Amino acid sequence: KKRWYVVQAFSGFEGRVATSLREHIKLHNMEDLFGEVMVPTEEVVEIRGGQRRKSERKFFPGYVLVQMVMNDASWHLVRSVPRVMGFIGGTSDRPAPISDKEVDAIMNRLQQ
Amino acid sequence: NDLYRRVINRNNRLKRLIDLGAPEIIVNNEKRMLQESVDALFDNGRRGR
Amino acid sequence: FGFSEIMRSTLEKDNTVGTDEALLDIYRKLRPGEPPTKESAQTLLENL
Amino acid sequence: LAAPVTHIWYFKGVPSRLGYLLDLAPKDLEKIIYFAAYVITSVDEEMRHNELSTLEAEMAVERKAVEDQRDGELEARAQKLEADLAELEAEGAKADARRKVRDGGEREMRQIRDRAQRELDRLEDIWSTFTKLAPKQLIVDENLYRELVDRYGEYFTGAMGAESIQKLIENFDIDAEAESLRDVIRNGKGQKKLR
DNA sequence: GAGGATAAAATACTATATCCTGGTTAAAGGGTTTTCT
DNA sequence: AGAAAACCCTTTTGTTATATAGTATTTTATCCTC
Repeated sequence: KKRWYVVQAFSGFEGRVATSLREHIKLHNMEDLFGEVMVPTEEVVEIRGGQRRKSERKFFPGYVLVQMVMNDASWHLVRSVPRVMGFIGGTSDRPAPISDKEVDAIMNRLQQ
Repeated sequence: NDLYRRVINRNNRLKRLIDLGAPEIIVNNEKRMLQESVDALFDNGRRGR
Repeated sequence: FGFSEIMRSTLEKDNTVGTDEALLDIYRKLRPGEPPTKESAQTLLENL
Repeated sequence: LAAPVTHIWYFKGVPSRLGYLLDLAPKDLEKIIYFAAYVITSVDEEMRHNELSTLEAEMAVERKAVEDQRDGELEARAQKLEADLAELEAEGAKADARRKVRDGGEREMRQIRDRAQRELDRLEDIWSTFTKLAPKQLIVDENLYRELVDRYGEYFTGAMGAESIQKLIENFDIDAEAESLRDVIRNGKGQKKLR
């Protein structure tokens, strides 16, 4: 089961992180392990100088959600990519998976 | 001034994340960052880098 | 290294089996708090 | 602040003055305060005794049910082994195929037995943790706490971070601790008395 | 064989005169906006 | 309408530490006992 996990990344730069993660999973071609990497991004509006204008905010700002089965090879692969500090979890030896209820919540919001 | 700036930034971010709703893990990490910021404010260099 | 008592004594008390366990133990000290694996350990040791 | 924060002076400076008040080693505080492990703030009681008898019965039921399911799985594996034997004896296949299929079957049976043993051991460990759950106990291995809370969501409260230490301090009388320490000073002797 | 108690080592913190003058004090990258062609 | 120069924000491998002397508190390792 591809339980979702969260990997931290440097502030600002996030898209390069996900793209390089995709490229690196291509490199070692462990496609049967990595399923999906997404950086949720809601679109909102603000009035700048008395004019309605758009804006793009990434809730959960600074982290990247990724699918990954818990193999140490996958662990090294994820930790290896540039600009990826580490796994936010219950301990270093094995990260912690976000519960299905939270992923359901983010899916509902991203849909909305 | 810089240390207070860091603390205020992190406090605002955590307040937003709590109000908007988020999984426990992200909130816990943000609280850790707040704890480290305050520790640095009161005594810089006592724990860690 | 058969001409000194110190080397033989160290050989007797090593507690390291084969070669892989040696690399994993080296990994456990060079870089703590990681999942030890032979490939990464060898790569890091060579690169150092 | 949107969440409680601990004052570094009373936590890091040697001797750790929070460590003495709560009777916790400095490493445990280093963990709980930096969100690296859970701590049992308050654990329920004599309600335990009754619910403990009832839950011993319930856990016996659960263990028997899981063992029955695993036994059914082993019976299915035995049926697979019988089918393998039928294939072996039906047509002409010498020692090679016989040994291959028998090794596979015995490996599968041993794996099923190991899984059963590990699950039963996990449940027994859960029972031990429950029957020996007291405050100021660190529950590392997040999955273990998640299992404990999902199964027995009552009978204790567990937290993690500064607010957990705040809760511990709130549920802490200052007179009983002083009485106990004075008793130990009078009688203890040794490093126990020294501490 | 298992548990408790004591040395050992291993880390953590603290301190190490008085006075004066001279040069510097942020960069670098990403994202966004306006003017010129 | 596209390109180039000018705003506004953010944030800062393990480096290199040639230390001593003293004390005080936590591991841990091993020895002694039951």
